[PDB]
Amino acid sequence: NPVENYIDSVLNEVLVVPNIQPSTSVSSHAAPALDAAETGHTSSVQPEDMIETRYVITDQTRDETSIESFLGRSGCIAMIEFNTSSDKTEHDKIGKGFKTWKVSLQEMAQIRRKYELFTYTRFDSEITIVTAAAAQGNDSGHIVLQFMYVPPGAPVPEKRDDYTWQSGTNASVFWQEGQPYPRFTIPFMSIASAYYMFYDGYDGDSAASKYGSVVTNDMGTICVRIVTSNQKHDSNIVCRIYHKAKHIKAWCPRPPRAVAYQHTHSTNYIPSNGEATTQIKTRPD
Amino acid sequence: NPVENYIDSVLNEVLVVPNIQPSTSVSSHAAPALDAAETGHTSSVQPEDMIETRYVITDQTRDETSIESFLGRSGCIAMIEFNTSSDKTEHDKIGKGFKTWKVSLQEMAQIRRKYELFTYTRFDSEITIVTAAAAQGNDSGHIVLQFMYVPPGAPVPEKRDDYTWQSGTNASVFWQEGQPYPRFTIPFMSIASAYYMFYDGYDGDSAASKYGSVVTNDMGTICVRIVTSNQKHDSNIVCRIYHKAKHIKAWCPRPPRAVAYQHTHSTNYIPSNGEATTQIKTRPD
Amino acid sequence: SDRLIQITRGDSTITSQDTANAVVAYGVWPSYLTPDDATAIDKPTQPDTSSNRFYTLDSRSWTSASSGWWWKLPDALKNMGIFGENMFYHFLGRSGYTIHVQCNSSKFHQGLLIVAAIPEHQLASATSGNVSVGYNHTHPGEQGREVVPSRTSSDNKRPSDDSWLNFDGTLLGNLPIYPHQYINLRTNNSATLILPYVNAVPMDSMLRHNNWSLVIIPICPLQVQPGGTQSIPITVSISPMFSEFSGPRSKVVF
Amino acid sequence: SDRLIQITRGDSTITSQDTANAVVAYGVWPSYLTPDDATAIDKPTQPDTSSNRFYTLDSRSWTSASSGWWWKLPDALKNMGIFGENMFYHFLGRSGYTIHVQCNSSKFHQGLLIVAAIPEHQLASATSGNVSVGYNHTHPGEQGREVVPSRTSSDNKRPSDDSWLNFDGTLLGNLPIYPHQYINLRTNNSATLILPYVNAVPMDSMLRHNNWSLVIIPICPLQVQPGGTQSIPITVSISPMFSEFSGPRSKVVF
Amino acid sequence: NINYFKDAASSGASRLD
Amino acid sequence: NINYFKDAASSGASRLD
Amino acid sequence: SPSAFPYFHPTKEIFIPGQVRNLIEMCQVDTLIPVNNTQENVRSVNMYTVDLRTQVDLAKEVFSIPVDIASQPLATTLIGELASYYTHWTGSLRFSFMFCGSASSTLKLLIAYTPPGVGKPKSRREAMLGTHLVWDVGLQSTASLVVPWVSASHFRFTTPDTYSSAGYITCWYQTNFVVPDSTPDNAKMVCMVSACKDFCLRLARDTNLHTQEG
Amino acid sequence: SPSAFPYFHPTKEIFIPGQVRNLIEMCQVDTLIPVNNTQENVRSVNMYTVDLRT
Ligand SMILES: CCCCCCCCCCCC(=O)O
Ligand SMILES: CCCCCCCCCCCC(=O)O
Repeated sequence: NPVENYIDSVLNEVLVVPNIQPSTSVSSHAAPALDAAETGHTSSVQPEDMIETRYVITDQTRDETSIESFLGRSGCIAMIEFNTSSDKTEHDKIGKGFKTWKVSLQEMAQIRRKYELFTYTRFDSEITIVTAAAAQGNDSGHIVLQFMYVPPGAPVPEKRDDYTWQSGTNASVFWQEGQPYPRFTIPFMSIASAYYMFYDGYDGDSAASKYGSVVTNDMGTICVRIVTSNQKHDSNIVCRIYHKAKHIKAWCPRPPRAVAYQHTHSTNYIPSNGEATTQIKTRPD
Repeated sequence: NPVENYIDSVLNEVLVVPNIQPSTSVSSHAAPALDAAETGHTSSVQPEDMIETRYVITDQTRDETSIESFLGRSGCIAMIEFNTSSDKTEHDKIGKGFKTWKVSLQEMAQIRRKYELFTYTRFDSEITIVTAAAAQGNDSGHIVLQFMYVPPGAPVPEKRDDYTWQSGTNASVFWQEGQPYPRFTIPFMSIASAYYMFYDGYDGDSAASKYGSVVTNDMGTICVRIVTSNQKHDSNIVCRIYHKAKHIKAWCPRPPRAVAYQHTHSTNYIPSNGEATTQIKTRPD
Repeated sequence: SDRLIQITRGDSTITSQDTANAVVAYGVWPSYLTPDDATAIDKPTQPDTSSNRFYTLDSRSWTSASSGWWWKLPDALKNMGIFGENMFYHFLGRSGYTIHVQCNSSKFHQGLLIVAAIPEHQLASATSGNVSVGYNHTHPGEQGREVVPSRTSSDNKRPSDDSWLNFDGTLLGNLPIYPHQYINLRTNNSATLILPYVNAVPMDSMLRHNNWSLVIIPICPLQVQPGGTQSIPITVSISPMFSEFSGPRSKVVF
Repeated sequence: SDRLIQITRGDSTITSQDTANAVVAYGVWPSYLTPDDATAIDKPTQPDTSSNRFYTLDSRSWTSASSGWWWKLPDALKNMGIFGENMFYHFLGRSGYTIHVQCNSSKFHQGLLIVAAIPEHQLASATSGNVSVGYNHTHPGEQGREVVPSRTSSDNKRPSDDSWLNFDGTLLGNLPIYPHQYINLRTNNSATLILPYVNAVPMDSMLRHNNWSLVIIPICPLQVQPGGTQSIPITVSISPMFSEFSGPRSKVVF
Repeated sequence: NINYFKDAASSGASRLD
Repeated sequence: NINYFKDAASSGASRLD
Repeated sequence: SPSAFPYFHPTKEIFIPGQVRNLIEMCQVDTLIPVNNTQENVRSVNMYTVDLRTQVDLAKEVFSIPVDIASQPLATTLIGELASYYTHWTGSLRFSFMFCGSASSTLKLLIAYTPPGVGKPKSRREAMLGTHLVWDVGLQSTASLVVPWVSASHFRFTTPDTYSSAGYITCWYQTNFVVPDSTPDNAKMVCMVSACKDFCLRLARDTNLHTQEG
Repeated sequence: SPSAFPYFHPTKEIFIPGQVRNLIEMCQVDTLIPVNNTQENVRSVNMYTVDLRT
């Protein structure tokens, strides 16, 4: 009955863990302690096979290690920065009145490393926006922002009041000072059945052809502007984009990243430094 | 049962697409590949008629190409600008304390081009207002705006505190700084059964008679004022009017606009420039 | 035989022995206005056989140099018999049409016309600025307009002659989205369009508003070797269908 | 309409609007080998749509001087896509064929081709003595052979060019005992032959043995008056049917 | 589907056809 | 569980498996 | 949202012919492809016509285009224009060719669709290894090639992308353009495109095919 | 929360081998311990091997 699944869900008891059964001394030709790891299978041996156990009613649950629990938390994926101007000519320009950001999960290591535990992932994305407009003068002025999602092949804005900001077909969300953090869902939007966290392939046959997950699905661009025209007092605006996966599926688990990331969409790990090589978290003894 | 239509609606599976049936080699007097386009009908031939197909269970849906999906998105249709004054005499004047805008879908090309894919359209209009008041001095002051819809033949305001702003019969909406974006519906309001996107007709028989869709239905005027009397620090106010069609019907599809718009309610396309003629998006090779 | 047609309308009959079917625009056959959609409360006159008959317009010559032709409806019929009189004596009218476009040639001529009926064909000016096309120019009557390449005139009220932009800022290659047929000289000698009444109001002023524009554009130029007839006529015959008129008054005079 | 054909084979489709029916050689449609007639015990590969599709051979010009053309099967397809690869990688193959021969002209051209498929077309030498025709000469690939009147060469391995003796010591007038059609330019613009697998063994070496020979011979020369196109192409398109291969090995190299 | 306002036009997007 | 929006993707976290 | 006109009754909806419920109904209508698109032709009806004539050499090429619906020259067709309001597309395309020579003219053409991974075919022999139609010009003046949906992924981008590109159409002489006396030795063909029954567009976007300045 | 793409139908979910539903499925797989982890071995496969001898 669905009420049992609801009660288990509010208790976080959906994913029950086996009890420890009582065991006793054994003298047998069966040797659970011995196996062949050469098979590629992990030994099935459990505590009851190798020590005399008591009965324990196991209270633990695995709900918080579900992939929905593990990946389904909001983390920063972009910091989008622009510095407004009192000059009408400069306020129209990129980096001043508006900024663009090529969408990916690749720029922030905390999120990137978690999703890269899997080869393929499929999820809907909850986006939440945290804007902080640092006043450089004696007043904030009126702060109204527009965030426009520009899909691949749609025209990207080149000016703060370009025709593209009309948003006649693109999704836009508006934010003004004192408004709660903007939030919207992007449904799972790949042309494939899952996102590639990794892709051992190319966009072509040639020396110049691109390699890796960047080939597989262009994710479009977030464009942000201040909607307000030029104002007396400048603002250093930073919009932080937070992403939570929802309705998550993940396939083909991978070793975690063991060394610093160097570049987006690349497994490259060799640093630029000539004295310092790539560093692991294995401590010597 | 209505629950099936609800489930299809939340999945976006209302408009199912045919499966590809399996096909085999054919040798016949029937020649699906041959037709007469002179008839004005498009050939009915499908992949199964011209290649050996496998069975494919087609997952695609047409929900997002519905006219409700295509036209039912908020796009900018006006930018209404006025610059407030600290001078009590100047703050009363048009362009300073208040502004008027003759209603149409004609001024912003992104919306205009989409609706002009059809000859006639019928919809209710959701209006949303995005106000950005750029502070020109050290403080915003108290910003309260009134947007008044003035139907055809109702008296248009000539002063910021004229009697017409009493709004005893006109619809007005008030906005103040920090208030969420104003929103209201205008029902389908033509004297005809649909809006004319195009009209091959005149308001009269004479050389001076107007031609085209401007004849067919005057849409009234949005009047915006700052309700606040004159204040110490000026504001460059821009109100952006966003329009979403709802409950949409559309008739008689048309070729899309292939060249820049030049004027409102006019199909005219010849630019003012003597070196540069009208430009298409057909690239040479 | 699917090649043949006969259309009989009142005392008029048209035949063709090399058709390519007929197009009913938007799949809707013409009919009289129903009480559910009507607004004008006066009983309409339905002149029937004296009005709903083929009128043949002035014929035009297709040459290797031709750029296209157009007519407006109901304007092309304003001088045509009892249909034309009813347009001038009534405030309101509504009609559908059968348009039959006729262009015979030999097994040795080449050419392609698109024949399209455009609803609300709001024309562009031939000039820069906001000046709209003049009434007299969009009301040429049964002569229609002949399109001329690089036409020179001072009159800023004249329509666009850019057939490649549909005279209206949209590409000719997309004209097939309108009700259309082709006359391909190797295939057929006529095109037939059946047009319902299409408007956002149930009846309208016949003289103030052209509901349909008939556009004929040569896409593939007329070609024929020496000794063959070097230019061939295009003739348009149009029958009103289910014509109705209401609000009788004194005759309009221009 | 009995004039029309469409044949769809894999991702390939052929059309003709002036056929003279089609011939199924010996009244037997192609099919896969059954267990009752099989001898090679390995499971065959049946490459289906990637192999059983039309390949168009190199086109040839019919002139008033032409004497004929021939191709061998499977040899003509040895370089043709996945069918050709399967012939080179397998010891054994079997296939039927659809042969479509294409030759359009006008209502004012005259000419007659016989188009015949000959099983075991064992060629005569162009020279006296017991010297047999050389392998390279009976394996011309998709080019086929063009027959030349009074051809001069020293090579005693070359085949007969006597189309009137079927290249094999038998009279051309009796060639109709083989599966055949004609292309008579006043009647039809194509010929279609459907060929079953015909052999005394259930599968055979594709590279060592040509089961069928396609022979095209002008019986009535091409004639056309000045101003008409004086030479017309003959184009041959061939689809394997129910192709099977067995005994996979390393690729044969010549 | 709950409708909060007294006018048909006030409702959200219509069902697809 | 009440769903306020017309899209499946708009719903909160899915049930565990 | 509240109505600004709180008792207003809209004007009766009358029947109007030609209601459109979905943009795919418009994509399913043939529109002409500006295949010729040279600098001499893009201001004229001539861009919609492909030249055919009696060849001296066999198996010559007639034309080629990319098949990707929002790439040039397909971009300004109605299906290309509607596709450019969307980010993704899928399903089969119908390319139709109408021969406009005389009734006394005869021709065969091989029209081929070549999938990605090999570039454009350099010969009829390369092209005929792909999906193709041998078209015989006769009493029926029009033929259609279906470009079947053959893709790794369920959808392709409408914007040009080397990972997502759809391949090429090429047209070749099969035989020749043959005429009797007193017939032009040259003719035009008109090329058209429309959607098959499986065709869809997904993620709505601003078009790249129209801009506004001022 | 509202969808930014209001009629969008996601690409079909195909079967892919190796779905992971819980991180404990990954913890239940043996992985090598770098037991040796001396300065000479931490840049090499040798950190995973413990020396045994007579
Ligand atoms: C438009 C709002 C931001 C959408 C974020 C999408 C996140 C998923 C991208 C997956 C591919 C990757 O970057 O590795
Ligand atoms: C009063 C608020 C604004 C109402 C916007 C109405 C939009 C529909 C107008 C249709 C006619 C046109 O302009 O082409």
